[PDB]
Amino acid sequence: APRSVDWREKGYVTPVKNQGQCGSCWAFSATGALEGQMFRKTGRLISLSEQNLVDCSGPQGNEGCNGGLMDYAFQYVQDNGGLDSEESYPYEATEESCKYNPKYSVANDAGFVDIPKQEKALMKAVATVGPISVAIDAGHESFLFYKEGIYFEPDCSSEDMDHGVLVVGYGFESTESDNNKYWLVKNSWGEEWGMGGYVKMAKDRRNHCGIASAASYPTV
Ligand SMILES: *[C@@H](C(=O)N[C@H](C(=O)N1CCC[C@H]1C(=O)OC)[C@@H](C)CC)[C@H](O)C(=O)NCCC
Repeated sequence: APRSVDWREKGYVTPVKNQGQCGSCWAFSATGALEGQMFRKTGRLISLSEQNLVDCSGPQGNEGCNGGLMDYAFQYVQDNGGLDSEESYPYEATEESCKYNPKYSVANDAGFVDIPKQEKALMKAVATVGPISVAIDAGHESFLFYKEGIYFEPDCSSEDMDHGVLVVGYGFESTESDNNKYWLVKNSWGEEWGMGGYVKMAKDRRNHCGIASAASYPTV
Protein backbone atom coordinates (compact mmCIF):
# COMPACT_ATOMS: atom_id res chain seq x y z
CA ALA A 1 0.00 0.00 0.00
CA PRO A 2 1.11 3.63 -0.33
CA ARG A 3 2.92 5.03 2.74
CA SER A 4 0.80 8.22 2.59
CA VAL A 5 -2.71 8.87 1.24
CA ASP A 6 -4.78 12.05 1.29
CA TRP A 7 -8.05 12.07 -0.65
CA ARG A 8 -8.51 15.79 -0.13
CA GLU A 9 -5.82 16.35 -2.73
CA LYS A 10 -7.82 14.28 -5.22
CA GLY A 11 -11.03 16.34 -4.69
CA TYR A 12 -13.11 13.68 -2.88
CA VAL A 13 -13.74 15.69 0.30
CA THR A 14 -16.07 18.59 1.07
CA PRO A 15 -15.20 21.18 3.68
CA VAL A 16 -15.52 20.47 7.43
CA LYS A 17 -19.08 20.69 8.74
CA ASN A 18 -20.43 21.22 12.26
CA GLN A 19 -23.06 18.89 13.69
CA GLY A 20 -23.85 21.39 16.45
CA GLN A 21 -25.32 20.05 19.68
CA CYS A 22 -27.07 17.05 18.08
CA GLY A 23 -25.79 13.44 18.34
CA SER A 24 -25.75 13.11 14.54
CA CYS A 25 -22.06 12.29 14.01
CA TRP A 26 -23.12 9.15 12.09
CA ALA A 27 -24.95 11.30 9.52
CA PHE A 28 -21.87 13.45 8.77
CA SER A 29 -19.67 10.35 8.56
CA ALA A 30 -22.07 8.77 6.09
CA THR A 31 -22.44 11.86 3.91
CA GLY A 32 -18.64 12.18 3.89
CA ALA A 33 -18.15 8.63 2.58
CA LEU A 34 -20.96 9.00 0.00
CA GLU A 35 -19.61 12.38 -1.15
CA GLY A 36 -16.31 10.65 -1.87
CA GLN A 37 -17.86 7.68 -3.70
CA MET A 38 -20.18 9.95 -5.67
CA PHE A 39 -17.18 12.02 -6.74
CA ARG A 40 -15.31 8.87 -7.64
CA LYS A 41 -18.17 8.00 -9.98
CA THR A 42 -19.21 11.34 -11.49
CA GLY A 43 -16.33 13.73 -10.90
CA ARG A 44 -18.71 16.18 -9.18
CA LEU A 45 -18.29 16.91 -5.48
CA ILE A 46 -21.74 17.75 -4.05
CA SER A 47 -22.29 18.32 -0.34
CA LEU A 48 -25.02 15.94 0.90
CA SER A 49 -27.86 16.50 3.41
CA GLU A 50 -27.22 15.17 6.91
CA GLN A 51 -30.63 16.52 7.89
CA ASN A 52 -32.17 14.20 5.33
CA LEU A 53 -30.53 11.25 7.08
CA VAL A 54 -31.40 12.50 10.58
CA ASP A 55 -35.08 13.03 9.72
CA CYS A 56 -35.66 10.07 7.43
CA SER A 57 -33.51 6.97 8.12
CA GLY A 58 -35.26 5.89 11.32
CA PRO A 59 -36.77 2.84 9.58
CA GLN A 60 -33.25 1.62 8.81
CA GLY A 61 -32.35 1.78 12.55
CA ASN A 62 -31.14 5.38 13.03
CA GLU A 63 -32.35 7.50 15.93
CA GLY A 64 -31.65 10.99 14.76
CA CYS A 65 -29.85 13.16 17.30
CA ASN A 66 -29.84 10.20 19.69
CA GLY A 67 -27.35 8.34 17.51
CA GLY A 68 -27.17 6.17 14.43
CA LEU A 69 -24.86 4.07 12.27
CA MET A 70 -23.31 4.91 8.92
CA ASP A 71 -24.34 1.52 7.53
CA TYR A 72 -27.98 2.27 8.32
CA ALA A 73 -27.55 5.56 6.53
CA PHE A 74 -26.19 3.80 3.43
CA GLN A 75 -29.10 1.35 3.54
CA TYR A 76 -31.50 4.35 3.72
CA VAL A 77 -30.03 5.93 0.59
CA GLN A 78 -30.39 2.62 -1.27
CA ASP A 79 -33.89 1.90 0.09
CA ASN A 80 -35.01 5.46 -0.51
CA GLY A 81 -33.60 5.71 -4.02
CA GLY A 82 -31.78 8.95 -3.32
CA LEU A 83 -30.44 11.61 -0.96
CA ASP A 84 -30.95 15.35 -1.19
CA SER A 85 -28.15 17.89 -1.46
CA GLU A 86 -27.07 19.86 1.59
CA GLU A 87 -28.10 23.04 -0.23
CA SER A 88 -31.64 21.73 -0.83
CA TYR A 89 -32.13 20.21 2.67
CA PRO A 90 -29.97 22.33 5.06
CA TYR A 91 -28.78 21.17 8.46
CA GLU A 92 -30.83 22.23 11.49
CA ALA A 93 -29.18 20.22 14.33
CA THR A 94 -32.49 18.85 15.57
CA GLU A 95 -34.70 15.98 14.45
CA GLU A 96 -37.78 16.97 12.40
CA SER A 97 -40.20 14.97 10.23
CA CYS A 98 -38.85 13.64 6.94
CA LYS A 99 -38.92 16.21 4.11
CA TYR A 100 -37.02 14.26 1.43
CA ASN A 101 -37.86 15.37 -2.12
CA PRO A 102 -36.63 13.05 -4.86
CA LYS A 103 -36.42 15.94 -7.35
CA TYR A 104 -33.46 17.30 -5.42
CA SER A 105 -31.72 13.97 -4.93
CA VAL A 106 -28.09 14.10 -6.04
CA ALA A 107 -26.65 10.84 -4.62
CA ASN A 108 -27.45 7.13 -4.75
CA ASP A 109 -25.91 3.93 -3.56
CA ALA A 110 -26.36 0.20 -4.02
CA GLY A 111 -25.24 -1.07 -0.68
CA PHE A 112 -22.12 -0.82 1.37
CA VAL A 113 -19.06 -2.80 2.31
CA ASP A 114 -17.98 -3.52 5.85
CA ILE A 115 -14.22 -3.69 6.31
CA PRO A 116 -12.58 -6.49 8.32
CA LYS A 117 -11.72 -5.30 11.84
CA GLN A 118 -7.99 -4.76 11.34
CA GLU A 119 -6.02 -1.63 10.62
CA LYS A 120 -4.27 -3.44 7.75
CA ALA A 121 -7.65 -3.87 6.00
CA LEU A 122 -8.67 -0.27 6.72
CA MET A 123 -5.41 0.92 5.19
CA LYS A 124 -6.05 -1.12 2.04
CA ALA A 125 -9.60 0.26 1.83
CA VAL A 126 -8.48 3.85 2.32
CA ALA A 127 -5.70 3.35 -0.26
CA THR A 128 -8.00 1.95 -2.96
CA VAL A 129 -11.56 3.19 -2.32
CA GLY A 130 -11.59 6.72 -1.04
CA PRO A 131 -12.68 8.19 2.28
CA ILE A 132 -13.97 5.57 4.75
CA SER A 133 -16.62 5.90 7.46
CA VAL A 134 -15.37 4.77 10.88
CA ALA A 135 -16.45 4.91 14.51
CA ILE A 136 -14.07 5.95 17.32
CA ASP A 137 -13.95 6.45 21.09
CA ALA A 138 -13.91 10.28 21.22
CA GLY A 139 -15.09 10.44 24.86
CA HIS A 140 -11.98 11.98 26.51
CA GLU A 141 -11.13 15.62 27.25
CA SER A 142 -7.87 15.15 25.34
CA PHE A 143 -9.94 14.78 22.15
CA LEU A 144 -11.93 17.94 22.88
CA PHE A 145 -8.72 19.97 23.25
CA TYR A 146 -6.82 18.35 20.38
CA LYS A 147 -4.84 21.00 18.47
CA GLU A 148 -2.12 19.23 16.43
CA GLY A 149 0.12 16.21 16.33
CA ILE A 150 -0.78 12.55 16.46
CA TYR A 151 -3.65 11.98 18.89
CA PHE A 152 -2.95 9.15 21.33
CA GLU A 153 -5.09 8.55 24.42
CA PRO A 154 -3.93 5.75 26.75
CA ASP A 155 -7.46 5.32 28.12
CA CYS A 156 -8.99 4.96 24.66
CA SER A 157 -11.22 1.93 24.14
CA SER A 158 -11.18 -0.22 21.00
CA GLU A 159 -14.59 -1.72 21.80
CA ASP A 160 -16.75 1.21 22.95
CA MET A 161 -16.92 3.65 20.04
CA ASP A 162 -19.16 6.68 20.53
CA HIS A 163 -18.34 8.88 17.51
CA GLY A 164 -18.64 8.49 13.73
CA VAL A 165 -15.99 10.24 11.65
CA LEU A 166 -14.31 9.91 8.23
CA VAL A 167 -10.82 8.65 7.42
CA VAL A 168 -9.64 10.67 4.40
CA GLY A 169 -6.09 9.34 4.32
CA TYR A 170 -3.11 8.36 6.41
CA GLY A 171 0.55 9.19 6.65
CA PHE A 172 3.50 9.63 9.00
CA GLU A 173 5.50 12.27 10.81
CA SER A 174 8.52 11.96 13.09
CA THR A 175 7.68 12.03 16.80
CA GLU A 176 9.38 11.87 20.17
CA SER A 177 8.04 8.37 20.89
CA ASP A 178 8.60 7.12 17.31
CA ASN A 179 4.93 6.21 17.00
CA ASN A 180 4.89 8.08 13.72
CA LYS A 181 1.88 6.79 11.78
CA TYR A 182 -1.56 8.40 11.74
CA TRP A 183 -4.97 8.18 10.18
CA LEU A 184 -6.10 11.52 8.73
CA VAL A 185 -9.62 11.94 10.13
CA LYS A 186 -12.28 14.50 9.25
CA ASN A 187 -14.48 15.39 12.23
CA SER A 188 -17.83 17.24 12.23
CA TRP A 189 -17.20 19.74 15.03
CA GLY A 190 -16.36 22.67 12.74
CA GLU A 191 -13.06 24.11 11.55
CA GLU A 192 -12.13 25.59 14.95
CA TRP A 193 -11.69 22.14 16.50
CA GLY A 194 -8.35 20.45 15.93
CA MET A 195 -6.33 21.21 12.80
CA GLY A 196 -8.91 22.98 10.73
CA GLY A 197 -11.43 20.33 11.90
CA TYR A 198 -9.13 17.36 11.24
CA VAL A 199 -7.30 15.03 13.60
CA LYS A 200 -4.28 12.77 13.09
CA MET A 201 -5.23 9.64 15.00
CA ALA A 202 -2.63 7.11 16.07
CA LYS A 203 -2.25 4.40 13.42
CA ASP A 204 -0.96 0.91 13.98
CA ARG A 205 -1.17 1.27 17.75
CA ARG A 206 -3.45 -1.70 18.54
CA ASN A 207 -6.48 -0.21 16.73
CA HIS A 208 -6.32 2.88 18.89
CA CYS A 209 -9.80 4.15 19.86
CA GLY A 210 -11.32 1.38 17.74
CA ILE A 211 -10.88 3.16 14.40
CA ALA A 212 -10.81 -0.14 12.48
CA SER A 213 -13.67 -1.86 14.35
CA ALA A 214 -16.67 -0.41 12.50
CA ALA A 215 -15.34 0.83 9.16
CA SER A 216 -17.47 0.84 6.01
CA TYR A 217 -18.20 2.65 2.78
CA PRO A 218 -21.13 2.90 0.39
CA THR A 219 -21.12 1.21 -3.04
CA VAL A 220 -22.05 3.60 -5.83
C1 LIG B 1 -22.14 10.43 17.55
C2 LIG B 1 -22.13 11.84 18.08
O1 LIG B 1 -22.87 12.70 17.62
N1 LIG B 1 -21.27 12.07 19.09
C3 LIG B 1 -21.47 13.09 20.11
C4 LIG B 1 -21.00 14.45 19.58
O2 LIG B 1 -20.16 14.52 18.69
N2 LIG B 1 -21.52 15.56 20.14
C5 LIG B 1 -22.59 15.60 21.15
C6 LIG B 1 -23.14 17.01 21.03
C7 LIG B 1 -22.18 17.82 20.14
C8 LIG B 1 -21.01 16.88 19.80
C9 LIG B 1 -19.75 17.22 20.60
O3 LIG B 1 -19.22 16.47 21.37
O4 LIG B 1 -19.29 18.44 20.32
C10 LIG B 1 -18.11 18.84 21.04
C11 LIG B 1 -20.67 12.73 21.38
C12 LIG B 1 -21.39 11.63 22.16
C13 LIG B 1 -19.24 12.32 21.02
C14 LIG B 1 -18.24 12.41 22.18
C15 LIG B 1 -23.40 9.69 18.01
O5 LIG B 1 -23.49 9.75 19.43
C16 LIG B 1 -23.41 8.25 17.49
O6 LIG B 1 -24.24 7.91 16.65
N3 LIG B 1 -22.45 7.44 17.94
C17 LIG B 1 -22.38 6.03 17.57
C18 LIG B 1 -21.25 5.75 16.58
C19 LIG B 1 -21.57 6.21 15.16
